[PDB]
Amino acid sequence: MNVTTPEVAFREYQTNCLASYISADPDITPSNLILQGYSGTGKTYTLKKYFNANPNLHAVWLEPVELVSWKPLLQAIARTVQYKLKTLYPNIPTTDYDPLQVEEPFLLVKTLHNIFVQYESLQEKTCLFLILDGFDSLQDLDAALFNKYIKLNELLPKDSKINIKFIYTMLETSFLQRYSTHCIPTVMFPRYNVDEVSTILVMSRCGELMEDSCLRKRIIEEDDQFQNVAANFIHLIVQAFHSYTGNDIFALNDLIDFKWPKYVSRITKENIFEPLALYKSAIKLFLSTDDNLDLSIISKYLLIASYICSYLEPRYDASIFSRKTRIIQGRAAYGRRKKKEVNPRYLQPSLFAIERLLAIFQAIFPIALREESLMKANIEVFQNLSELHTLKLIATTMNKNIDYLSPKVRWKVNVPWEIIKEISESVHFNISDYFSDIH
Amino acid sequence: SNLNRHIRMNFETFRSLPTLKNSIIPLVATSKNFGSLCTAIKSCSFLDIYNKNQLSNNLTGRLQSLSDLELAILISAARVALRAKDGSFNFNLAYAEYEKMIKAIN
Amino acid sequence: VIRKFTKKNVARAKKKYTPFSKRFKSIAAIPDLTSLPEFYGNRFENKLKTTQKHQIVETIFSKVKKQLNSSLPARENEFASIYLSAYSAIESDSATTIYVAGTPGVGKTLTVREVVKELLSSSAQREIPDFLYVEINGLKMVKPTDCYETLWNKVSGERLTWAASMESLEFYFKRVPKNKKKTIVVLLDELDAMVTKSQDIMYNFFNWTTYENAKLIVIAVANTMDLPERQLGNKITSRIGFTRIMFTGYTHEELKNIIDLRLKGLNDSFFYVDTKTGNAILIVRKVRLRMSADAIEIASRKVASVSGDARRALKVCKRAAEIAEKHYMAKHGYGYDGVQTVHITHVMKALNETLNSHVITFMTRLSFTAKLFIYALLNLMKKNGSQEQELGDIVDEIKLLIEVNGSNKFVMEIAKTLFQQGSDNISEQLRIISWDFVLNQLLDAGILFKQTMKNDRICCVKLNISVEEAKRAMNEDETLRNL
DNA sequence: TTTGAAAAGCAAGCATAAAAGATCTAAACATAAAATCTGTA
Ligand SMILES: Nc1ncnc2c1ncn2[C@@H]1O[C@H](COP(=O)(O)OP(=O)(O)OP(=O)(O)O)[C@@H](O)[C@H]1O
Ligand SMILES: Nc1ncnc2c1ncn2[C@@H]1O[C@H](COP(=O)(O)OP(=O)(O)OP(=O)(O)O)[C@@H](O)[C@H]1O
Ligand SMILES: [Mg+2]
Ligand SMILES: [Mg+2]
Repeated sequence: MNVTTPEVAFREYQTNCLASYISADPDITPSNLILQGYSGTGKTYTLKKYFNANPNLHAVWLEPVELVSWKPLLQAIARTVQYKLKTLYPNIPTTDYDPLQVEEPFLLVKTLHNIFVQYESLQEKTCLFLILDGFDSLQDLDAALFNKYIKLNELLPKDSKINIKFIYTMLETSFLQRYSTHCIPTVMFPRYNVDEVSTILVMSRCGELMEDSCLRKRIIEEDDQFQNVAANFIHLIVQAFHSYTGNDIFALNDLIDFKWPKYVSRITKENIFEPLALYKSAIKLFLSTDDNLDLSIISKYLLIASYICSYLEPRYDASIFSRKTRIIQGRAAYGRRKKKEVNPRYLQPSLFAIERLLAIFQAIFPIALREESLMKANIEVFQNLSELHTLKLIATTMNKNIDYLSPKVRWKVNVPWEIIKEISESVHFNISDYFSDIH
Repeated sequence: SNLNRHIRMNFETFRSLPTLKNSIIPLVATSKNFGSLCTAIKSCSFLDIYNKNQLSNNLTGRLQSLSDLELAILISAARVALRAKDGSFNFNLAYAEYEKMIKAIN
Repeated sequence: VIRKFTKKNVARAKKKYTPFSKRFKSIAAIPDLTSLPEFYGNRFENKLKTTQKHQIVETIFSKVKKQLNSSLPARENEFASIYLSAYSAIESDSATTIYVAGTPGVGKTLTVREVVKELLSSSAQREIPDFLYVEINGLKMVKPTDCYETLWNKVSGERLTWAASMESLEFYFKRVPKNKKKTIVVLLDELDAMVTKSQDIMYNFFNWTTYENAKLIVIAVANTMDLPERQLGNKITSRIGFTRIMFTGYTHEELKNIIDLRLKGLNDSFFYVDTKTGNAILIVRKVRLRMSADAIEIASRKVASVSGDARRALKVCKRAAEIAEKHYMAKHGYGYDGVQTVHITHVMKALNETLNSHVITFMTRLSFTAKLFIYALLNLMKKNGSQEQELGDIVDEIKLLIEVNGSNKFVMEIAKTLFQQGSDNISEQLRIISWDFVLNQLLDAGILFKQTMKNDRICCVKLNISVEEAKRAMNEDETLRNL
């Protein structure tokens, strides 16, 4: 094995494994190789480092997440293999094949056979590394797809000068553990710890931070010192938000990008050599994450009534809403005896009928011989209810081909408690008084 | 010897020669000279490093990568699921259990 | 133009669309189709030929194995019935359906082909008029409508698509007069394979036999006698008819006669065997070949008990000859380039490997982890009797069996391997080492069934094999039966 | 001011309706090579 092992920080074992498995000689190279790790574990980075440190190796890079389905992946394999072989050996006359003729895995076998037989004039046998970076990120994935790819090498010719070698990257452990009896060589990429995450963030971000335009305009408005400023900012970001992000390089990069100009704007002539004074000058940046971005009155009260109908049992409604004077002798409801133990708004909503929702809407809506001050259910109320179903603030048991007029169809609220809380605060309705006495 | 110990362990767990070959190949390939190869085959310490790496992304190894807040949310969800009859839970119940543990600790 | 998708591998045959009813202006315009150079049958073989550079050593058992290959002593009444019906319907120029059913290998296709051969010999003697024989096998068709493409191509020589072929055959059988026609005998083999949902093909083929001008003999070979009652309608069952011919599986005496007829000239005969190579010549040593009548009798009785299938009896005899020839070639070291007997021991060994089960001896040769999995699964079936066990319960019960028999010598040596792979730098694991490997291995073996679930704990697992043979394989192990 | 008692509420049990979705098929939408019609030269 004659190959270069690049120095990749905190991935020395993985780089030594890549040097063990990936070589230009097809006899001592596995037909399939798996890199497995979760998001941001530096799989793509160290494969890039290995192939740039060994430019004599011939690698083809594919992204299955851009191809979604199996047939575009087969067509992409044929197209990129043929284009790479065209630019690798320009002095070899080749018959071009259309990648859109590949519609089956067998058609891919036939097309690769036809592409590879016009290169037998080459002297040495040669690996062509086809890298499927993100195989399990394919959107139409099923369990039978990977078996075709790992048995694909047995159908290609054995004495060919060009020998395809598959390198896959996988995200999830369970998908990989589906195929464990195939005994494919695997290199695992465990998640970084917080010190490795901080070192990677410093060595990847301090150069871009210390030649940022905001810092360079701030120092003329008010190199190693700027490096220490950016590194101290990165360490403060890590210690403030490592519990929030976990060991996530991307999320911490986004937080650094959001909070760096607001940190730079608080830098004065007194703050540069005093990191503590600069930290108390910008304390509000390190206390909250800050990663975030007109309904009608009838629609608001219908949403409030639907939330009540979803999260209150209908046997007790007469013990809350009934207020009329009884000409006829009649006993109102006694009310609920025992409180609930679990807050019912933590659970999924219950389903109700239309007339119950209209009853509670009439009971909670704001207001003599010929007045009848209660609002009856006219067409504007039903139009607002239909729009509320259109926006999915309310929902039904059926999602497609809905019989709105069916008595079998029942309705539920589809908003969380914070949304109905802000809505009730917009119309000064005390919705929290309706749930205070029940648990 | 260490080689016979690793072969015995494979015999009682995997009983697969390709599984053993996949570990032996980077033991040979990462050796830089003949003395390093003889030391590597006498000690078989690279087989232990390989075995540790093959288990690094499982449920045990993924747990040790979690932050303290992630571990707290996972513990709260687990005890809510253990208290449930069907083992089901959501974000609200797990958050309620989490704030009960934070005020009980504080 | 910009397409929404492409069909770049379309392979379309050169088949015309116009049916036979528009081939001439009138019915009277139709010529005599027998005096037409394309009707009624009026290149790849050499590509599988090469030159032989050696001399194949045929040993003394090679002629026995060659004569025992599949390439009419027990079918007289079936032959006579089929031949009499076909002879009567051909010589009087009528159309009929003959129905034949039976289990595999009972001589259905062979008897029908012999009947057709004898009818062709009788038509070559000018005792019955000429006819065209067509063989349509429903399992050799890609599409079921291709039989329409086949039969019409055998009749006219044209190549049409299937619907035009069906209209052409309908017009031919119904309207073309008998003086311009030839009789057609059609063998519809594997008749169940041409059964479709709409059953139009079955109706058309059996309804053309009811036409007065058809001159069509349809011999339908089936697998069950109750195929029209189970799968077909009343209309097709009425057209097939009440008379149906059953091909019973062979008794052991007829299998004995079949095997003796394949070995009439070889058995109890002498060969000149060359001891330098092994090549034997049928009439240097003079060696008599013998196969036992007791061996043939016990193989025939076994086969007649199972199926009465002549393919199985010939294959059992050929396997016994192969076993004896392998032992003979091993003991003499001959290669491929005074009495040789194939005995009842070879016949019993041929009969035993088809009746031996590898499932128990597969399970007894697994690793300790797979056997521990199966043992814990059987323990959970004993505990609750559900017959489907969640995988998390299997994990917990494996852990329980490890921590309960902890003072056992083998278990206290296995625990570090199972949970840390013999390494101090490896944390204690929630699954045992090779848990996924033995789970997937038992799934690929077909020992296990696993539901399609994404939560690994509540996913259920079921035995696909019988429980008592799993228990026998578990009690075969030394460690598991002691704890 | 009491009474008490009939209405209201709780709760275990169990048959049953219904939600969710696995599996599948019809129909609209779409492409295409060979054959066949069609208006001229
Ligand atoms: N060892 C490292 N040294 C330096 N920088 C690193 C290292 N590992 C990761 N990084 C940085 O983190 C970035 C994210 O890593 P990378 O894209 O390789 O992750 P991944 O595991 O392939 O992710 P995904 O599955 O989301 O594609 C890299 O582009 C690089 O800037
Ligand atoms: N009476 C017989 N005499 C000699 N050989 C026979 C006889 N019957 C069957 N065989 C042998 O067995 C073979 C199987 O017979 P055949 O093809 O007719 O079976 P079948 O009933 O059509 O079965 P399947 O339903 O499987 O097609 C024959 O080709 C021949 O070698
Ligand atoms: Mg990546
Ligand atoms: Mg047959």
